[PDB]
Amino acid sequence: QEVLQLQEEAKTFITRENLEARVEEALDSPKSYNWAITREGLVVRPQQK
Amino acid sequence: PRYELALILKAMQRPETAAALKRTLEALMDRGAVVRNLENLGERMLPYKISAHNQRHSRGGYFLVDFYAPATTVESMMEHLSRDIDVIRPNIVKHPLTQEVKECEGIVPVPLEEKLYSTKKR
Amino acid sequence: KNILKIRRRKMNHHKYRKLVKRTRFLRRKVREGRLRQKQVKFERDLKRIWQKAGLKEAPAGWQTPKIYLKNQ
Amino acid sequence: QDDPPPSMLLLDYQNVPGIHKVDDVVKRLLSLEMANQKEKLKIKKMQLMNKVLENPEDTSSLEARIVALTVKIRNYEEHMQKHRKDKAHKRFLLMSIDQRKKMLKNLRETNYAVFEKICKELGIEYTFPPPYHRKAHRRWVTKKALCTQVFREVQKLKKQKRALRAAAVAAHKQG
RNA sequence: AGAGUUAAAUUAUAACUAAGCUGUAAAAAGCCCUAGUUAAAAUAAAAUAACCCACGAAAGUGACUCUAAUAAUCCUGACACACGAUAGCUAGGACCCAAACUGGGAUUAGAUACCCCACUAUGCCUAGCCCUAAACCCAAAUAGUUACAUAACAAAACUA
Ligand SMILES: [Mg+2]
Ligand SMILES: [Mg+2]
Ligand SMILES: [Mg+2]
Ligand SMILES: [Mg+2]
Ligand SMILES: [Mg+2]
Ligand SMILES: [Mg+2]
Ligand SMILES: [Mg+2]
Ligand SMILES: [Mg+2]
Ligand SMILES: [Mg+2]
Ligand SMILES: [Mg+2]
Ligand SMILES: [Mg+2]
Ligand SMILES: [Mg+2]
Ligand SMILES: [Mg+2]
Ligand SMILES: [Mg+2]
Ligand SMILES: [Mg+2]
Ligand SMILES: [Mg+2]
Repeated sequence: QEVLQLQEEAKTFITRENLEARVEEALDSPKSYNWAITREGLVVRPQQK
Repeated sequence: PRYELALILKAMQRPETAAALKRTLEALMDRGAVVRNLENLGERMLPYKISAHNQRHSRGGYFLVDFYAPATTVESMMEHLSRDIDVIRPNIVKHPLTQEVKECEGIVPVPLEEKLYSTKKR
Repeated sequence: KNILKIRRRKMNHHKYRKLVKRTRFLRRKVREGRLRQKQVKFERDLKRIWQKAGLKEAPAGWQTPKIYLKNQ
Repeated sequence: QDDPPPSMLLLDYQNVPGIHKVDDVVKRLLSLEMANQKEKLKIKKMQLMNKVLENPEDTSSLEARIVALTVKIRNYEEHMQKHRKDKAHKRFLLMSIDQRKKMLKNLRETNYAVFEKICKELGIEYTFPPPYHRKAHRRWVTKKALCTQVFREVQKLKKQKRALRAAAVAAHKQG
């Protein structure tokens, strides 16, 4: 399973060709790692702003 | 994903940023690394003022680079990012997705401790 | 309680250290003397050995190093 | 020194089917190339336990333990060559060496054929402990050196005296 | 153990502004090349988390990152082997701040002290020594039991 999984993920890695495209791609798409918790044990996410 | 590169870049325009990211990743692939992904956490005001390369910096761009690399080479990449004048501050952490979460089964309550003293009648 | 014992030793030690300070170069002299003596008794022990083995001179190339008189 | 080649494809992924059909990149991520040091130790351990042993399946056997411990020891050696002043690992090394040796002295007393083989294969050399551990100090070292030189002189002189005796008595007996 | 890094302080050093600043139970001496604010390398030391109790054989270890890594299919065992807080020694480098010593100021009958100010060896790094601590949890290691059973106090009593 691990080898197959990595076999899949490898399609997506950054290479000498993808460099130009991928970089310009990532410069377009900001991501957040941010989220908060509630006293209940619940996750709260910011993107609803 | 094996290592995580936390890059804080000097805040600049589009092309120059793109250039810095490109040359950085290239250096990574030359130290033998395989780069999985490139993430952009945006540009913000830095939490405190960061002094690097005879500049006192206020804002910065934030990036993550997940990559696999031979253990030997972290020192090398580190050296390289050190002397790049476009990097506000570099760091390389073991990728947080390698460590996996064990299960808090819960909080085992601890009883008050007993027999700390003898049965003497004062 | 127990300190009375400690106190005693404490005093003893102090008084003795004091004394080593006063008596110092006297002590130096006596220890250097004992070291010479030691070296000598050692040489005699060796000489005694090669003689009781019937030899006249010490065996070829034997210098009998100075171990105790070794420079501080 | 041995060389578990960079491309060697770590222990756990060696026997999974059709591995060799996978593209260069994944093969590369499963290599000893991207590996830890601990993976190179796993490999080294397997390889040694295959060269040296008889039944690589028994972890329990004395011989097996000796091989394993020997891998660990060679590893501390490497580490100690890089860090001279780490006293903690010096401890592990000296200690773990004593354990090896204890086990060897236990093989030699039980299965000798195997012990013989192991010592040959791992290049370990088994020395008997001395009787009397005493610190050789300046006085004793010197005196003993003297006593040995004295002895060598004396018996050489008895040899010369017997040469003179033989020559004299022979040249007398002839005429 | 290595290598890399630095948030809060602190300081060289300028720029303004003020005549004082520092210091005590209270003063004096010191400093005014001082003080407050604004800027700042190096050095050293690691708030909070910790009401946690982990790692290491012990001494010890609680800023961050990576590399290497924590003997034994696990009984006891030296005078043998390898370590070992602080202080101290040798050599080279560092020096913010602390500080034995010493010099000033008080205090006092005296004050070679406690209190105030300066400053040094030293605390730091590299390399080598030194091998000592109330190195004490004053409770040896390894297996066990809670039976019999209170000198006192303390951390209950005991077997092999
Ligand atoms: Mg007395
Ligand atoms: Mg300076
Ligand atoms: Mg005055
Ligand atoms: Mg801290
Ligand atoms: Mg263990
Ligand atoms: Mg033992
Ligand atoms: Mg010491
Ligand atoms: Mg020292
Ligand atoms: Mg010095
Ligand atoms: Mg100084
Ligand atoms: Mg001071
Ligand atoms: Mg005085
Ligand atoms: Mg060092
Ligand atoms: Mg202690
Ligand atoms: Mg004791
Ligand atoms: Mg014991």
